[PDB]
Amino acid sequence: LPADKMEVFVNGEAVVVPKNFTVLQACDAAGVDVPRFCYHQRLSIAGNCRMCLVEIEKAPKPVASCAFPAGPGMKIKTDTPVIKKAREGVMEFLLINHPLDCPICDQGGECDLQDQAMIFGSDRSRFIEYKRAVADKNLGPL
Amino acid sequence: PKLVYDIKYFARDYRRNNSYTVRSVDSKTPFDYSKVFGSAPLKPADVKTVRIPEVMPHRG
Amino acid sequence: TNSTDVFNVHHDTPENNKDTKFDFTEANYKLVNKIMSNYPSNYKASAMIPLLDLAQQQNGGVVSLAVMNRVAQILEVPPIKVYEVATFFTMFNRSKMGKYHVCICGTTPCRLQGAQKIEEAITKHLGVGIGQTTADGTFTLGEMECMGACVNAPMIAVADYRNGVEGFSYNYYEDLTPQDAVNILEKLKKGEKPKLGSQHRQTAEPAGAVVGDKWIPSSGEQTLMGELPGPYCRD
Amino acid sequence: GEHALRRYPTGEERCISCKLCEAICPAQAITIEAEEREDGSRKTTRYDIDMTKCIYCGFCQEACPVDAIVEGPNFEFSTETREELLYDKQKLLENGDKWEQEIAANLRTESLYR
Amino acid sequence: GTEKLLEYKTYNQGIPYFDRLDYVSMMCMEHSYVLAIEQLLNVAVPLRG
Amino acid sequence: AEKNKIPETVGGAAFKGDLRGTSAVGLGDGLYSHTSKWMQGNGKSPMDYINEVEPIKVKGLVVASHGSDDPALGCPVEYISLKGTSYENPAVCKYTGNRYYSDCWKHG
Amino acid sequence: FNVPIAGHGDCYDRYLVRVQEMRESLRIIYQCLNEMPDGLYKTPDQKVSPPSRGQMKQSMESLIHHFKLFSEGYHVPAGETYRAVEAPKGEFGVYLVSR
Amino acid sequence: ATAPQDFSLAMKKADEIYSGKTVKAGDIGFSAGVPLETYNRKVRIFCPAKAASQSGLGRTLHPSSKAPQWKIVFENLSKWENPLMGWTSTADPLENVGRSTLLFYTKEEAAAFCAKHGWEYVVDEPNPRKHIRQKRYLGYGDNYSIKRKGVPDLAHLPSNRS
Amino acid sequence: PEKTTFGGLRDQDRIFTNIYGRHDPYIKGAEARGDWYMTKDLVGKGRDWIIDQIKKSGLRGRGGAGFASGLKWSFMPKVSDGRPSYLVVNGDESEPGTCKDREIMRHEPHKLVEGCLVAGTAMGARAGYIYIRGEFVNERKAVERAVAEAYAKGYLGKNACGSGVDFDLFVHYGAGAYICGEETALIESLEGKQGKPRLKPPFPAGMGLYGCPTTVTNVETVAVSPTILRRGPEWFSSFGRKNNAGTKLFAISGHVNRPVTVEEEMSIPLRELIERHAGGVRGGWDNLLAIIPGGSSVPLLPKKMCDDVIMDFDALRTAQSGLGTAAVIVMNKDTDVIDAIARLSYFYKHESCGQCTPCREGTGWLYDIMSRMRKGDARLEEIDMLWEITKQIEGHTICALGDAAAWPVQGLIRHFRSEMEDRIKNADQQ
Ligand SMILES: Cc1cc2nc3c(=O)[nH]c(=O)nc-3n(C[C@H](O)[C@H](O)[C@H](O)COP(=O)(O)O)c2cc1C
Ligand code: SF4
Ligand code: SF4
Ligand code: SF4
Ligand code: SF4
Ligand code: FES
Ligand code: FES
Ligand SMILES: [Zn+2]
Repeated sequence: LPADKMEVFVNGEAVVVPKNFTVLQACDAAGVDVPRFCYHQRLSIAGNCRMCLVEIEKAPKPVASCAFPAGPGMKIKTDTPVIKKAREGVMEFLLINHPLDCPICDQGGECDLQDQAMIFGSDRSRFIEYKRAVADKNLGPL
Repeated sequence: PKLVYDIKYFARDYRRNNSYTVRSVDSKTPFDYSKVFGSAPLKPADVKTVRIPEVMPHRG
Repeated sequence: TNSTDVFNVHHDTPENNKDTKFDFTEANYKLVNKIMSNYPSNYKASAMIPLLDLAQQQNGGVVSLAVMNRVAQILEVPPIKVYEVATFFTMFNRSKMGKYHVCICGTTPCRLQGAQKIEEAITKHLGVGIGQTTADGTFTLGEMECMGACVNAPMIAVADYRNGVEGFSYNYYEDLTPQDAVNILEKLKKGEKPKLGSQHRQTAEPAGAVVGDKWIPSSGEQTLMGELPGPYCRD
Repeated sequence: GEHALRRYPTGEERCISCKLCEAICPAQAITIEAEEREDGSRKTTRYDIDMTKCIYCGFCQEACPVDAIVEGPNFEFSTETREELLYDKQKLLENGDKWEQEIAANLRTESLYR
Repeated sequence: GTEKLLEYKTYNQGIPYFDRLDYVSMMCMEHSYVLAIEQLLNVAVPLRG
Repeated sequence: AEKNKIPETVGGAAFKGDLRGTSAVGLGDGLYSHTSKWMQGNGKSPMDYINEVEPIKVKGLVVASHGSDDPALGCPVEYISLKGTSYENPAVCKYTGNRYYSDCWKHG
Repeated sequence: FNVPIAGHGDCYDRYLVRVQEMRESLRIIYQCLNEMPDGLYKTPDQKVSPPSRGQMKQSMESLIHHFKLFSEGYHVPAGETYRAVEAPKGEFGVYLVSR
Repeated sequence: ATAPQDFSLAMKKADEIYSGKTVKAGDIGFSAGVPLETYNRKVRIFCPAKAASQSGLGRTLHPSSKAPQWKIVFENLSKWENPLMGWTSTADPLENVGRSTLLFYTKEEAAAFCAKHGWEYVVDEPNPRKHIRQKRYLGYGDNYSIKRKGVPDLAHLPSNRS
Repeated sequence: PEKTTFGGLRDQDRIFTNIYGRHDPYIKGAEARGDWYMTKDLVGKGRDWIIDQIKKSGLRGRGGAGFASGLKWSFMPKVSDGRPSYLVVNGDESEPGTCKDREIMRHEPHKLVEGCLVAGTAMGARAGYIYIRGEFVNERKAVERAVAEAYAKGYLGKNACGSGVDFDLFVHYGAGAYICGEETALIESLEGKQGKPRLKPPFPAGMGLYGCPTTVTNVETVAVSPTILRRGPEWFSSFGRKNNAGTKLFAISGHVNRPVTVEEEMSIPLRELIERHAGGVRGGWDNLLAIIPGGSSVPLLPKKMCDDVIMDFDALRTAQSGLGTAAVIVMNKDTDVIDAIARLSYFYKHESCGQCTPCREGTGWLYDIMSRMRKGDARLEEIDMLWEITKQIEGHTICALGDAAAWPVQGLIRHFRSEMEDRIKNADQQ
């Protein structure tokens, strides 16, 4: 822990990170991969998708890793069953209004949504209502 | 089917929840032959048998 | 039964399109300067909502594309920000609006005391329906959420978009039975100004309640009757 | 049996060029390449099946989400040269047209089970 | 070259290989393959199947 | 002419002046149309079939499209926005090509 | 069912064994027919088995599972196994190694 | 990065217990029995970079990744179109072997394999990926900092105005 | 104030005195009622003294949180690091059951301004903004006139009220959004962007309006603070129970003989409040299906609980509800609870800003399911699914509007599951 570097615990393993990292940054340093949709390294942090939720012993409710600053001696749990359930619920909310356009989508083999549905989601749905519909508009030749 | 309105894969996920533990065995510690042959029958009456498993595991 | 705006994108119309030009009048521009003075110079975008309200009042109740572009130019911001804010909030109307905008609250506390029947009487007498302007153009009907008038639950709110910034009023009419609502709207058609606030009582005193089509006057225990305590200091 | 591409009752091909049938093909008998059509639809500019490489497993009929590709009830399709056994989109569409009613009846019956 | 061909196919794509290994008894041949995949996958078969 | 024209979309399920996604198939042979690449005859194309079918009026701002009449014997369920749609400019089902339009947004 | 056994080992003994094996298989078939249960024929898990067609056509998660099972396939956990079955010709086994 | 704690444990343990006998470079290639002109082909040892479409880190060299990620790939050769059916035809025997099956955990392992068979190789290290946010948007708080337009000027205050 | 029994507040103990607008609400009447009395002295006594007196009074925060006002005010920075401090008064009163703040704004404008001065001095805030609902045009005009009058007599500005303190007050108004009542979303709206809440791990005391330390407090807390400093913290503490000391403005609405807004000490029995001030429930106390105690966000309570329930924070917490705002809504036996809770679900579907996935999608899902239950279209398992969805939303959202959307539905499931089952079965039966 030389000066700026601190120590954080991710899933019970010691990781030395600078003070300016967030929870997601330390989790990446620990080799743990958190599900993300809106967080991007080179873009401003948003925190809207709420798919990165992890558990901090200090915090009562799950926090978003991308926007949560890491602290000295913080213990981070990314595999607790509550986090698994929260991941599945967020995935359900993401998919309830999604169009059934996988065969006609050009993201078919490269979709984050599908892959994280398979890995961090349930295999079945309970939604029977009408989905939302949007009308597309031209953004240019490309 | 009780899975229609109750969706939880992490509770029903057996594929990714298997693990391997580690032990070390040494020749110095003697083997327990009491376990192997103490439970072995000495007379026809004491013979105990393991029945064939009727069905393979199913979720129900 | 959707309200005035069904589109979250710009719908080209002969009234509303790119060539249309909107600018603040000189007196309205003085009001613009006074509005801006309240917020720091560097953070000038803080005035977007008051300026959009002022432009709406001037333009007769419609926030057009020219209005948004003019406000964006004055605030030195990308137009998409003004588009986003004009689309987010409810009071901003981006479609043509009538002389009067009559709004009926349909939230729970109003629905218990009879907001449904109020709306039914209003839509019968006016004859158009929620989200639809009168064929004359005198009233545009709308449903809004809680208006802060729950004790006087059966209530409507009307906006005067005729005169402009000088003569715009957003008034509340409360404790109203369907016949009272019809009477208020007829008075509005004539141009006569109805009783501000609740009809049967002054404000949220313990004076009675609206049950069905009638006001049941019950007066029991009152609290602030008497002489008010006045100045006091601890020693 | 013999493969056949199908059309909607309007006459528009059911194929949407998802290319799943080519990914699931155990024998790699299907080659597909597509484009955007002028109207704007996702349609194939090429759909050829090698019937000398097909194993008639029926996996492609299983993977198709729109019932575009089906294995028809025809087993009389021997040829005198191997080139005639390299089918293409036009030939498969013609085979679908020829056997449309039988395929539709078989699919209606099969839908109950799966 | 069946064994090497299996290595280039997915698990479900390689089932038809076992049917053609023995043309007299197809079901028994594919059965062992599906049982091994089930053991590794920890998948439980319903009683009707 | 077609050899130096920019590939464009008519705009039934697209916009009138967009680029068309194109592969290089038929570029050597000299074919520049979608149907020419795969059909060598002079018969009626499936696009000609789908154009002949007329747009259908519906009530509401969203229509559920299953492609066929029976949900499990056609395209996946799709919800299409009917806002800003008319007979001349109808909404399109991407799987089937059926055209829909509604007057409800105009408060009717 | 009962195992058929002979002792000589000659060609005739194996022929007799095979005939009796046919009879034992008939007995097993009759038991299967009478005791055939009702319910699912494939595993309920849709991360290893394809969804039904109406289900893929009505649910987003089922379309995703169908697409990823008919393009990529399921991922089998790292391990090795040898599973053998009593084939008619003898013991047929597969030694499968997964990474 | 912690541990897989699965069959890979015994896999690595079998690796560290056992070892291979040293031979001169290229000698095994003769034992292989393949055409000797195969080893005239040149080898590139590289790790694929992340696809820009996806944000997963599995394919990259990351502590999350526990799979072999270093490929031996051979140079691309001539490809043509079938005159009858327009299929892509080739004469390269080694077209897909390296991409499909030649996967190694470490660059030295692939280099050892190439030197053992006699393939000349060039190792290309992946461009380093460092997950460092810029100072302007180092954290969520920085989004709503005074950095956007400076500290608010208070010359608009009525007391300061008058 | 007696520990055994609470209720029957006297006129001498009421802070809000022209709440009913029988007198001049402007400066002439305000001075005669005790407003702006000795503000020079209270402000000159220093920020520390005000903070300790507020802490001793036990004043918890009106507006829903219930968080202690003194501790929140003490979180403000003491010394400037180059960044000014701001006071923002949350006069946005969007809440389906609450009408209480509007009377204060329209009939006691000067108490709010004096409270803003006192609290800004307590937190060392140079400038203050009074956020008002855009719909409250006339109330805003009243508040603006009060501000102008206070400026005219020197109560505000440099050397405000004669003490060596400087405070400038502005009145800002929104364009209509329930979310803009949230602390961060209000700050974003006043900055000039969409009123979308900011993730809390950065806290408003650290970085707020224009990136500077800010505190958002309700009109009622700001208004009650000056008289607390005048009358005395002990007087404020006497009325309520332990940890719950002060008087609070109760707005009784719904099926009551007289709907009233009234001031009462906390820890009054709900039955006592409804029967004495509201005139009793329409058709008698016997005619009660349910009562929503704290506005629409909090779960409803059935009649049985309403018998012994006491109008307090912690007790309503024990009764699996809350006193967010003293907005008590009464429903008759005639009322269809399913339809009212469905209307609240529609409210929350309309008021979600859409920023985070769980609120934006699950609130519309909840509205759809509640709409189907209002007709009996759903199955019996749909209720359990509804509980599961409410659990999915709670805790996984940026702000508390997801929680406020989940709670009424959970209360309906918890206390009135029998009626939903009845409606579902009968529709199938008939
Ligand atoms: C969705 C939502 C809406 C809110 N609306 C209001 C409101 O209209 N008025 C209010 O005073 N507080 C409202 N709040 C509570 C805010 O946190 C408020 O600014 C704060 O609690 C005031 O703190 P106080 O209790 O110390 O006065 C709302 C909170 C949320 C999550
Ligand atoms: S491929 Fe991905 S983005 Fe496209 S429709 Fe399927 S899930 Fe949605
Ligand atoms: S039946 Fe099987 S081998 Fe033949 S084309 Fe279809 S998927 Fe390919
Ligand atoms: S035939 Fe079916 S599976 Fe094959 S590309 Fe067409 S739609 Fe896809
Ligand atoms: S909970 Fe709802 S209102 Fe709050 S930030 Fe999320 S989407 Fe917006
Ligand atoms: S990655 Fe979306 S909330 Fe953090
Ligand atoms: S619910 Fe209508 S004004 Fe409050
Ligand atoms: Zn369709």
